[PDB]
Amino acid sequence: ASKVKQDMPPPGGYGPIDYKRNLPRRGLSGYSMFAVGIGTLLFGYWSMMKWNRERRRLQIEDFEARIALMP
Amino acid sequence: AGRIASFLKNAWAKEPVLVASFAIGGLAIILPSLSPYTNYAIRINRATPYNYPVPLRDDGNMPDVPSHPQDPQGPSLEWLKNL
Ligand SMILES: CCCCCCCC/C=C\CCCCCCCC(=O)O[C@H](COC(=O)CCCCCCC/C=C/CCCCCCCC)COP(=O)(O)OCCN
Repeated sequence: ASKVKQDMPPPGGYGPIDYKRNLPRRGLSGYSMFAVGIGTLLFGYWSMMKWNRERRRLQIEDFEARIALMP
Repeated sequence: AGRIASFLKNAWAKEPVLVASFAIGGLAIILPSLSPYTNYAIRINRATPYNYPVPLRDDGNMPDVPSHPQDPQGPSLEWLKNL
C-alpha cells in the first residue's frame, strides 16, 4: 500500500538539450594565407637561384677537367 | 577605368582560377624583358665549354690571344664567382 512508483522526470526539470547547428568559423583570412604562400615561393626561388648558380660553376669546373684530359 | 574595375571584381568573385591564370601568364610574358639578369643567363650559357677549344696558329700578330691558359689575356670568369 506504499506510494505509487512510476518512471517519471526528476523534481523541477531535466537539463536543457542542445539542438541547433554548431559550426565554428575556425580559420585565418584569405590575405594571410596568400601572403604566406607567396613568401614561401619567393624564399624557395632565391634558394634555388643560389644553388643553381653554384651547380653551374661546378659543371664548368668538371668540363675544364675534361678539356685538360682530352689531348 | 570604372567599368573594368567592376569587371575585375566580378571575375575575382566568379572565376578566381582564370584571374590567377591570366595574371601569372601576363607576369611571365612581361617580366623577362625587364630583368637585368637575362643577359647574365646568356653569358652563363656562353661560358659553358662543351667542346675542346682548338688553338690558333701563331702568326706573330695576335697580342690579344694568350700563349698559356694562365696568361692575363683572354676572357675572364671572375664575374661568375661573384654571383
Ligand atoms: C596575358 C597573357 C595570357 C596568357 C596567360 C594565360 C594562360 C592560359 C589561360 C587561358 C586559358 C583559356 C581561358 C579560358 C576562357 C574561359 C571562357 C569562358 O567561357 O568563361 C566562363 C566564365 O566567365 C568568364 O569569362 C570569367 C571572367 C572573365 C575571364 C576571367 C578573367 C579574365 C582576365 C581577368 C584578369 C586579367 C589580369 C589580372 C589582373 C589582376 C588585377 C589586379 C567559363 O565558365 P563556364 O564553364 O561557361 O560556366 C558554365 C556553368 N554555368
